[PDB]
Amino acid sequence: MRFDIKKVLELAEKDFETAWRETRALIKDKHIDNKYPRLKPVYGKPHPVMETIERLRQAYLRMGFEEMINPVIVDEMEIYKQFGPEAMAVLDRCFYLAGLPRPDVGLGNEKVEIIKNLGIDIDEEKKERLREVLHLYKKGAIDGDDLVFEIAKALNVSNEMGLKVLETAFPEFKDLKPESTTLTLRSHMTSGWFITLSSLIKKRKLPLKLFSIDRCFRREQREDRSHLMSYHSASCVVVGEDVSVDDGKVVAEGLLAQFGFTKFKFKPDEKKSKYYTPETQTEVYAYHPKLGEWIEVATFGVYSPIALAKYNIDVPVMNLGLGVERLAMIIYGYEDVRAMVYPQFYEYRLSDRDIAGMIRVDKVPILDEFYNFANELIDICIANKDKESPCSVEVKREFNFNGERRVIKVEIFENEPNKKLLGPSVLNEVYVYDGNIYGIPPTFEGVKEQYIPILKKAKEEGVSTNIRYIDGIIYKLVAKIEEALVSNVDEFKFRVPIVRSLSDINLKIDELALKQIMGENKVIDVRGPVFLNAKVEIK
Amino acid sequence: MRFDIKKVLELAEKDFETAWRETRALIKDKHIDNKYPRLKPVYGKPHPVMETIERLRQAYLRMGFEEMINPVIVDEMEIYKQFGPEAMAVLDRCFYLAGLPRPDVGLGNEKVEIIKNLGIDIDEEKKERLREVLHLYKKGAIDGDDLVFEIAKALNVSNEMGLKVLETAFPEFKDLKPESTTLTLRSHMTSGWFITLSSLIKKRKLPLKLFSIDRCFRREQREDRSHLMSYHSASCVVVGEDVSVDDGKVVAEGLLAQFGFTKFKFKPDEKKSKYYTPETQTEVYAYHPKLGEWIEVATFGVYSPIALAKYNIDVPVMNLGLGVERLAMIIYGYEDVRAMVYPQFYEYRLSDRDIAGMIRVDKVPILDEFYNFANELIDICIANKDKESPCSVEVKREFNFNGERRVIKVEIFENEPNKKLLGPSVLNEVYVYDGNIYGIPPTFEGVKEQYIPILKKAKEEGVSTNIRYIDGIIYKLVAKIEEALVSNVDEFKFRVPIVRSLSDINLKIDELALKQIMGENKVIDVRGPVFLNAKVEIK
Amino acid sequence: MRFDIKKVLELAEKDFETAWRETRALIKDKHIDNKYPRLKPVYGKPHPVMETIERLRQAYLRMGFEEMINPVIVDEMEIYKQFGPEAMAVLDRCFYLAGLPRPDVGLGNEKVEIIKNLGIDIDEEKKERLREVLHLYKKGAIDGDDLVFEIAKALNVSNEMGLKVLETAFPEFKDLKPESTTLTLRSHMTSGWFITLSSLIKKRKLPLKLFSIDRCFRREQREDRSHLMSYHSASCVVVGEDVSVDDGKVVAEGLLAQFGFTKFKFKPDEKKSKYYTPETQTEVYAYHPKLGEWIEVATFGVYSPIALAKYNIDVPVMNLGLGVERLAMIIYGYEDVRAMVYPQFYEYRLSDRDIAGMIRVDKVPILDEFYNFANELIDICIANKDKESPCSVEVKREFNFNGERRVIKVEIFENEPNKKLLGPSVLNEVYVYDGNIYGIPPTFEGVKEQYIPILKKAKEEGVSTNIRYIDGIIYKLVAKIEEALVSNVDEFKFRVPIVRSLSDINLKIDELALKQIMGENKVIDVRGPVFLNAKVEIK
Amino acid sequence: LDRCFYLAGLPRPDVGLGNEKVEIIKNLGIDIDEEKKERLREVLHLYKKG
Repeated sequence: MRFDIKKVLELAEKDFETAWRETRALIKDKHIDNKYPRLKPVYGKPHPVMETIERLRQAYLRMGFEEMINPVIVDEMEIYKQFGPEAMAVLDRCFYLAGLPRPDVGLGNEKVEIIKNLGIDIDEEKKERLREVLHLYKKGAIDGDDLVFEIAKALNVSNEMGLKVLETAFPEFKDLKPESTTLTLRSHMTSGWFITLSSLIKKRKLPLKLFSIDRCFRREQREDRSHLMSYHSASCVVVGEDVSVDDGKVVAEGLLAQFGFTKFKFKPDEKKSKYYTPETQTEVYAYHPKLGEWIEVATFGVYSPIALAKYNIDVPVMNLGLGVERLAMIIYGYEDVRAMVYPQFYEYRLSDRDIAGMIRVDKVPILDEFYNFANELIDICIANKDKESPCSVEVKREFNFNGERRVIKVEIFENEPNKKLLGPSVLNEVYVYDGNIYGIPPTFEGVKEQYIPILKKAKEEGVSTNIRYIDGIIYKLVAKIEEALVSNVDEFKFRVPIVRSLSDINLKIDELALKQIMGENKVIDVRGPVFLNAKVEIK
Repeated sequence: MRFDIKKVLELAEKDFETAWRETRALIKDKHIDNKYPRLKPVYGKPHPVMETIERLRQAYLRMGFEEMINPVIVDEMEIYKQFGPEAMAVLDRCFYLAGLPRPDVGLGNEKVEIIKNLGIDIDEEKKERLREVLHLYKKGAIDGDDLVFEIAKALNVSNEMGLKVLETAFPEFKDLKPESTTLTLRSHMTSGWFITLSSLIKKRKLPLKLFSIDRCFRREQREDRSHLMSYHSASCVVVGEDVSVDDGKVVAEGLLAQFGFTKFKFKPDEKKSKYYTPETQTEVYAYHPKLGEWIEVATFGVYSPIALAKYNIDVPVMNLGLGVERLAMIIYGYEDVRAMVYPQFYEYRLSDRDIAGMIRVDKVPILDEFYNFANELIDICIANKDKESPCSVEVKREFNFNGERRVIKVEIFENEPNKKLLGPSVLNEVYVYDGNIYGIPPTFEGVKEQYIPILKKAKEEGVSTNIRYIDGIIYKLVAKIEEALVSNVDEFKFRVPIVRSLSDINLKIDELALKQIMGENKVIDVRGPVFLNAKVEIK
Repeated sequence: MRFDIKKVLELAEKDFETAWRETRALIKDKHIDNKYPRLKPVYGKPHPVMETIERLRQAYLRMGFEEMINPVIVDEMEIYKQFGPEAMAVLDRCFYLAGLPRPDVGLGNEKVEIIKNLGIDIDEEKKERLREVLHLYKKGAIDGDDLVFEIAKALNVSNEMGLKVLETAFPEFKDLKPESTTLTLRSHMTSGWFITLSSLIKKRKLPLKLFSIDRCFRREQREDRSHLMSYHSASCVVVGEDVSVDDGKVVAEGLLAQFGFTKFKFKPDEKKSKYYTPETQTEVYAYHPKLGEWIEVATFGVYSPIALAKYNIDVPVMNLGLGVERLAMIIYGYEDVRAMVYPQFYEYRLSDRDIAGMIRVDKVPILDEFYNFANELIDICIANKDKESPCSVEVKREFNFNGERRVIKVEIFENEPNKKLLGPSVLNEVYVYDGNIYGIPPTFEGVKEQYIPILKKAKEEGVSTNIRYIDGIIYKLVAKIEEALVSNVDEFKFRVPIVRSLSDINLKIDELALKQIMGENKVIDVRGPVFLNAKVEIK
Repeated sequence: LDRCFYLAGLPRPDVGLGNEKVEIIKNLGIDIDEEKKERLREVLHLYKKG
């Protein structure tokens, strides 16, 4: 509710009497179901791999490298030019594209077979003998959707015609085998660089520096413990009339150096790929000041004149590759690659900070009036101690319901002795630590008072739910009062909980978390012989 | 050359005599070959598509969307669950992966055929009958490179063994056909979203907002005038217990709204994909205040409960897709998609600003001393006018060469009348406009003096090369003087150019640009009867 | 040098004989002065504070906050409205702007004083009695530069007039005191937020979320050990008809949570600023998993209705501030703030990786021919061992100099016994570790062979310079040969070094690093009794 | 400098500590409210001393 200017402003000017210290209201806490930790924040969360890409992509740009986009699909021949007599071995790890072919059932072999199948279906076929209408096959194939044959302005027909030409027919169509092609995916911007280079050297002026961080597919065939089938390669190439492996080392440094890496070094690669001038293919191991043993993040080399020759390139080229997902794991400290590339496909651990915001309140008054009464009734209960009952706390509010219904006397006390006016606690914060749910009053004992570093604010780990016992307890009470004014009840005082958990004192829990609490042997120590039946009549 | 502090500082303090106005030197112009436009700047250039991705990726994050990475390769069955009886039509545009299979030549059919091929080669085979050694095939296939069999510490062998098992053998290996699989690529994060969703709804707490801008492959089979085979889809999904098409419209707005788009609107899609609840698939046409007719940038819908059911999802999902390359063209105003995705694969037009930096100087003194003499000799020539010759400008410098060689008298004048002391110009800037090369003195004529808006600084388009006639001309002269002190020449005065172009006055041109100038009917109007033989002896 | 296509391509096709393995050349290592570590990479380096700003600025945007720019300079009165009776204490830390005032020397007091100073100078004053010309003072003050009075088309005058009206005059002008004003800088976007709010609440529709990370000036008067005079405040404000301190806690979380912070918590601020509703000003301490004890990164509160009233704001406001430089230090692990805000103003430590690239080669052949000879001559020296001399390695190359000058017999050997043909090393890499310069051959000894983890590639820390002894040594020799063909020398064999450092074997060092090596007690252990006088005649 | 702002802060009006030789027995309490405790002149000498 918005407040008035002068209404409050007057408390100032010249008539300033406890103005500031007052007016604290005008801004009430929006219920308890939205008071945080129950109230969480929202913000776009960038994926670790994609972010790492947007960082490298930026890493190069700051080195002056020109961003490119190499062809993703290359022809089997293009790899022969680069690798050569070796390609016949590398292709072992390359996927080949394929599509809807031709089973060669006719149009050539159809000389002694065609008078067999003349309608292998059992439904309706409007119109008559109008053989063929959509000759849109190999003549400008204009298709891709359904709604093949229909109807418009007429009657008794509807939008439907020929939506059944399979199932109980076409035996050799479900097992149809799309014939392969000479078009294959790739691996490393290299198989693309040449192409992107061949027809670029004579169009631009050297020296030339280029980079392209895109996808690639390294055929591994099912690998849940050794990368996947498609990774991101942060490659680049340096076209220079005078370049060597050194131009590669420097790049690898200037690149890693932008992530806080100071220790890496290089070591000759045994693979000695034949598309690389001999003795240049050097691996680039990296070890960032933290976990992740010296792991290979990159690998670069020089394009052998022979290979560059086949592409009509009259100048040496240096190429450095860097596995994005590789460096990715090092950055965010990830072990299982899969668990990173696809964050949500397994884990989902809920941190203590989350649990707190998942320990909601069971029942509460659904009437702003009563709700307010609760809070008010709660601050009241904060009084006295033991006395084996009774007291003098009965006379209470008398607000209306639907018509004159009021006079709701609520008496509060603790009949059972040694439990104060309400108990030796009723002020337990109910914190959350190491996945466990505790909650203890700011007092002291001696036995389990070792959980100091645990829970409790100040300099003691653990997140609070900002909910004391009495809170849920009273809300439970006031809730009932409400549930009664509609059920026609005159008296109260109830009981139901028994040694179990934090039930009672209200506070329920979302499925998740509760699925973890028990799924990981977490304890929920609260303990509360509340009861506080406390007689409350409505007359 | 670095200067001295006090040396210059003294000219101040209390003895301040034209100090500032002087000391202009100490900072000489680094030659003429590096004086700009010849001196161009370098900076990383981000690709239009990738940048657009880094913008959208950021567009979502600012809307609170969570970044993900959906599986790129899905099984043929996963599409059946989403599409269903329709998938048998959409698969028409989906590539299937494949690799090194088994021709079924033996290990099953090998019962009456094996005593035929026992060595189809004609070279060397070290050692003896040691049939098989690397049984690393179907038993933990540890391969991928060459260097198969080698040698280490010994003599007479070298690193080479068995690098020939084809060519003149294996007839059915080059035509080998990698058998297909049940693994196919995809199209739209959708075919991935379900998967990424199915096993995520019960791990997280709703509502749920996710996005992933990654690659996809829409089988089109050779399309140079209709997208390619792999595009980028900026998709997203909103998991909410209460969502509808509206949640899609809003996204499309909040998304496009971050690019300056205010006009878009939506229209129902006729395709009515069956993996979308009926009457939800609405296209999202966009028209940014500029070129590019109202073009479809997005398209969203709602996942039909049936489809979501097959994936064990108990809640509606809204999915909005946006073609990155699509919006890409609208942003950078591109027509041909290909010409954008792969910038350098055709065009490379050189803007006037480039030409200027490509109009270099033909010949120049290779001796700092002479070079300096040129510049000095150039400012000198700036004198007098006509006189049908002669004058009194002979006595000149006398610097050393390799030993006492000096006394180089250089006389300057214009023998032919009506050509001033050098000419009615010799101060032509040589500008570049509309791809043409002009250059005219700051004087006036009357005929072609219409090219005012063209060339010339101030408020008249066109880029200058900052090179006057005399410049190249004198450099040409001084150059010769130099070329002579080594050739043993005593006199000079030469001639060679004739009505052609800007030859003479030096200034040559790089292959490119010159390939355009003529390749696009550009004119090179300079015209210069220089000659200035000007006698110059060295004794 | 560019190579030919077919020239190399022919080695393939069908005539493939050691093609790949060959052609290794065509790409020579560009000298040794540019072979890395001597060859370092370059890339724009973002300042830690500014980057942190570009991260927070992005942190908010991802939370939906609207970016603003609050006024930097506010009037003394604006702070009174916010703070009130307290402002009279806070202003103690606020700078006040000031400019060229009026000493009140006349125009009011000029009644009995004006006939005193009528020209307190001793130079020239062109023209005559033309009292005043530029009445551009308080009447549209159009000034700001010099070139006050000048001259154009004429003779005997030059661009200069009245450039002297001080020094030997105006006694009370150098000590001139610019009078203060009611305009002061600020501290925290707060003093700006109100203003930015007051005239914004009725223009926009609530709720309202805003943020602005800009500068602020907290008067501390010289603080080299307690922040400076101007810091960056990453503040924000949430205008909501229903907001409380909680809306602040959540922000602080959603903000820090985007830096990897999971531990922070809040604690009530004792300061209890009166411009904040009582009991809301809560500090926000943060402890990132690393160094930097629990340090206060933020602090937020609620604007007291009274203060908001004075600005005509009819609704509570939540404000959270965050010291950028504060979080900055935590991120990049900085102790001294100054050492961060102004990176280069003290330190500049050169990491080992740098030293390597600063250990250049003393002297080298300045003739491509000789240079090449060196490298060739170097691989040659790699032969034999001890023999107390001599051998059979004299006959050598015979290339031309300036004319027939050739036949340069270079004999190589080690006269002194127990030093092999050259020495028991001459292959020392010369590494760099812990700021020290070592370098040892890949052999072994037993005494100091404890520096294994030190230097040496593989899995042993330390950066190499990729320079062996012989390298510098031979370059030194070949260098001489060259220096001789011009000095007219016939024989050689020299000596000059003695127990000192790595001198000899060439290799010098840049001033810096060498300033550190000794400035921090670093050792340079090489030790080399080279000598290798090796007789070399030129006839 | 004609276009440059100069910083400034709480100065000293030079009312005493130097000119206080014939003026100090004038203002000994220019207020009309409460002042707890008694004659305990000064307690927070936190001015020019840290």
